[PDB]
Amino acid sequence: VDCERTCAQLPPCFPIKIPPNDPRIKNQRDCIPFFRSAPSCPQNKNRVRNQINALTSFVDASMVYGSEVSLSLRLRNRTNYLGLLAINQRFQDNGRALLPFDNLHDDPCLLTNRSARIPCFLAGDTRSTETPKLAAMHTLFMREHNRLATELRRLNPRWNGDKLYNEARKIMGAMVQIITYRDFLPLVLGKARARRTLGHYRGYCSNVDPRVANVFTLAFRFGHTMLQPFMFRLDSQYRASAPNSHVPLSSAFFASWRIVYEGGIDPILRGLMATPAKLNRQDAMLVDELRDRLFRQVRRIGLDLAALNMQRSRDHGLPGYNAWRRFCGLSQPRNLAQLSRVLKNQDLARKFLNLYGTPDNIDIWIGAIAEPLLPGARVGPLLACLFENQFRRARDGDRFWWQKRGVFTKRQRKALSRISLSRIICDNTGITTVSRDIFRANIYPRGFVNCSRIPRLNLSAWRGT
Amino acid sequence: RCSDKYRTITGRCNNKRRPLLGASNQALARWLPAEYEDGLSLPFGWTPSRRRNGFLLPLVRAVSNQIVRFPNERLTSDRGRALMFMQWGQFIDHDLDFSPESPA
Ligand code: HEB
Ligand SMILES: *[C@@H]1O[C@H](CO)[C@@H](O[C@@H]2O[C@H](CO)[C@@H](O)[C@H](O)[C@H]2NC(C)=O)[C@H](O)[C@H]1NC(C)=O
Ligand SMILES: *[C@@H]1O[C@H](CO)[C@@H](O)[C@H](O)[C@H]1NC(C)=O
Ligand SMILES: [Ca+2]
Ligand SMILES: [Cl-]
Ligand SMILES: [Cl-]
Repeated sequence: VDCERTCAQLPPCFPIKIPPNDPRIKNQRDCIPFFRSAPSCPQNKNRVRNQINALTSFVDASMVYGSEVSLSLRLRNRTNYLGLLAINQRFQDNGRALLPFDNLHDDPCLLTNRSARIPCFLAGDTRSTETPKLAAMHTLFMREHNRLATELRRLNPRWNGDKLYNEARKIMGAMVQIITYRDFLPLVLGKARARRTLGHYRGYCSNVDPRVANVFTLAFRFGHTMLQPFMFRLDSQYRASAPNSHVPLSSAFFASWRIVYEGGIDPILRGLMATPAKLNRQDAMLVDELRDRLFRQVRRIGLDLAALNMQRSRDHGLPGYNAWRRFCGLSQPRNLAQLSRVLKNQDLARKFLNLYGTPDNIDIWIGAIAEPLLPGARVGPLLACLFENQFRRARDGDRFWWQKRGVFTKRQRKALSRISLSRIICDNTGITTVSRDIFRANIYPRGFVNCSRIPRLNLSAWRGT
Repeated sequence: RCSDKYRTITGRCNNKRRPLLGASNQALARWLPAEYEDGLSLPFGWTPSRRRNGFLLPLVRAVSNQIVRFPNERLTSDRGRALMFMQWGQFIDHDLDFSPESPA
């Protein structure tokens, strides 16, 4: 049945019920819709249910290229042999490329501004327009692929279209791995902690299982606590001068029309560099733009992302908080006194026990994001353990890890080591002043430099290879 | 024969002895055994009266209302991280995993 149009507990639904004291939803028979995740290999019925991962577990830029062959070809520009990704044929952003449009039945982007009639963008992953901030990243990386294939053609005029696409794709996968492991993970975990728990790369291990685990798909939603209530857009002087510079997120979900008609991706990229993230605090976890107004412009009711995350771990048959603490070699608090020490917060521990009775039953996302943050990190110990486990596997179990001997040449690894997300912005946008340490909060003009000061990717090591 | 120069699109052939490891369209790995109300597929919370470890489960929306919800005066910006840090996290999450929903 259509879980958006009934609150009955009929297949494949698992509706989120409304409490009597709800501060927002006052219809006691309403629900927040919820479709269960599809089961893997549905033929066997007496087996324990598992959920599917539709994407490649490797950090390989599959969100740009696709994880299915037919989709990966659909994203390519098939009108020439330049090895490019297809671009929007109707709109451009100050002369620069935009993503092609998708062709969805009941396209949600069309519902965000009925008169603009701008559908969702098409990229390697189905969620590319969940915000215009995420669509801006997808657009930026599609441009970087085309810039790489264009420069590789200049160096290698006899390479065919497939070789140009394959080589640009291989460089892009390495850049995504470098930005992730060198820049992002040390700031999630703490720099010393990332060095100690991930360690230096020692080579490929064919006995490592690189698959993404079911629990990681819930734990890595810790990011939801870092959203501010607005999408921030800034002009070329990094000022919120336009009259709609602070867009509430609940009017920006799926709003591809904002990229097409409200200034392209540069104001969005500038907003991301120059605005601080929200800090996860135990008494300020998730903004109401996500906890109460999620997707309100495209669904019959504003959803609650925290409720979806907790219902989703139940849907996915995940063990509770203490089972995951035990998996990580952490203590299993059994009562109020112990939970108060683990959370460094008696009032929060009391609220958890009033709701759950035992910490054994706390749903993984809420218990994990409630842990106090480790010094230098944006995670407590449980999320640090789970993320270290997943990212260690994704690196050590990947036969195409960028540092593995034979994947790239020594000269190519040296050239790749100079890349940065700031350089990708400089190379593919009209922005000429960027933050150098892009993931740190930089209050403009502090930490911002001209693009000429940011190292470049020298592609000479790809000539004649 | 798996290639030694380029990745496949689907991730197949990254592990030569177990070619589907890490490939798309497969079951998510489990780091611990699954826990369902009936031991097979019904989620905990499916039957309101079915206890987990001897206790009734709260409504996920009640947990959200009582613990997650907060007023504007407590919103705190992170002095050490830009929104670009958050955005890289969503973007890399979309390189790693997506569980499709069951259709209507
Ligand atoms: C709208 C929205 C945003 C940005 C405004 C967002 C952000 C993040 C960030 C920053 C993440 C990690 C650093 C992150 C990870 C994951 N998300 Fe979240 N996210 C948004 C919305 C959603 C919605 C809706 C879902 C699905 C909820 C449900 O269970 O019904 C969601 C999920 C995820 C996932 C799981 C992906 C999967 O494997 O299916 C991750 C890892 N986000 N998001
Ligand atoms: C395939 O690539 C070509 C070459 O880059 C694209 O051609 C550009 O098309 C736009 C209009 O869509 C023109 O304004 C440009 O002047 C063209 N550039 C050149 C050098 O010819 C073409 O759009 C791409 N096709 C697809 C489907 O992505
Ligand atoms: C919808 O988009 C059009 C541009 O096509 C714009 O003029 C209009 O203001 C938008 N509507 C809203 C509510 O922002
Ligand atoms: Ca991937
Ligand atoms: Cl809010
Ligand atoms: Cl798991």
